[PDB]
Amino acid sequence: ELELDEQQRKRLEAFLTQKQKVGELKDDDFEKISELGAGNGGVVFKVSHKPSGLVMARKLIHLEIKPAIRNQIIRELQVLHECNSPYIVGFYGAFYSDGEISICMEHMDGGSLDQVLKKAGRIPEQILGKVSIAVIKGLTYLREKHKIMHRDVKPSNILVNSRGEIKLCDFGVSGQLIDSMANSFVGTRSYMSPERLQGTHYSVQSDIWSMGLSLVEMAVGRYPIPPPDAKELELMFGCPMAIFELLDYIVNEPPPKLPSGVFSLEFQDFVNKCLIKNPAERADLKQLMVHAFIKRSDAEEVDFAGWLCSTIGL
Ligand SMILES: Nc1ncnc2c1ncn2[C@@H]1O[C@H](COP(=O)(O)OP(=O)(O)O)[C@@H](O)[C@H]1O
Ligand SMILES: O=C(NOC[C@H](O)CO)c1ccc(F)c(F)c1Nc1ccc(I)cc1F
Ligand SMILES: [Ca+2]
Ligand SMILES: [Mg+2]
Ligand code: NA
Repeated sequence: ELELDEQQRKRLEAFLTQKQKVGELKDDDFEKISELGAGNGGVVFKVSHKPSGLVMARKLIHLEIKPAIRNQIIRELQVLHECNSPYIVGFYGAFYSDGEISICMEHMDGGSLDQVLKKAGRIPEQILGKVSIAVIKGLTYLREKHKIMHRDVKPSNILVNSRGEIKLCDFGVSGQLIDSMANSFVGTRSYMSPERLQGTHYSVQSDIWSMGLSLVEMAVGRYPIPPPDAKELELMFGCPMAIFELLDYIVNEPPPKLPSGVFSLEFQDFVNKCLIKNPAERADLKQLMVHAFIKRSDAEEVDFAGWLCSTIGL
């Protein structure tokens, strides 16, 4: 199920061939073109690598650690030259300079689902059908070919492009970048599974929880917890809480659900199986790959690119 079609292998050859030409990356070959976003640990720019004339996204993680330290992150990050899939954001390289690590990657012109959502109000189920397939394959790719678990699925980490492509970024490839960062730097745990917030055991089932959580959010047009009190719904389809108060909700209350009557039963069952609190019972990748919603969604020929440009003005 990880086979590429012809239009995918070609895009993959194209990318590599462009990459082949990029020598060693250095601060001075880059020129800011715009700011794509900021995070609780770094910034991201749409930049032009002058020599090659390549546009990229430059993530600058302004975290400070001795050249001794930062050289291990850069080491495990080199693994990204091995992550070639249609569902994974392309990587150009990583270097240190100015007390900040730079991770340069393929530029996704449609932005993150994060922003697609803000623009669109809510994403139609058939679209989320393709997003679901893409995440499932992205995580199946990373597990099968690199024994990696994503670790941070959320709408801001699923990126799309005018070619109708859906790819994942920000996955836990370097454990050292994880600790060297996930220390004096937090990044929202609001899409973390109950088991990871409880400290307990955690596999790719945790990533499945976050995907399910994200899909409900994208489907309804709002971060789903706590639940939209019935009258909140009539305004929605016709038909506050501090961080710590919320994470506690997740661990102690029943998982979110899609409002009924509005979405198909296959799609409700799909998210319900992702949102199962006990990891042992919640579906896994192999099961989700053959879920009715995924099989129906695949055979569907949805024009993701059309819908996208039409919605964000692309
Ligand atoms: N490869 C990319 N192409 C386009 N935009 C990107 C890319 N990578 C990151 N971004 C943008 O950067 C914003 C913030 O990046 P980030 O620092 O990872 O914080 P979060 O991921 O917590 O938003 C993201 O929401 C996204 O819009
Ligand atoms: O960048 C990461 N998380 O978010 C960072 C902050 O939000 C900055 O604001 C992150 C965490 C662990 C890890 F191992 C990585 F490799 C990371 N970055 C990262 C991963 C894959 C690709 I393709 C490109 C990337 F850039
Ligand atoms: Ca410089
Ligand atoms: Mg991100
Ligand atoms: Na610089």
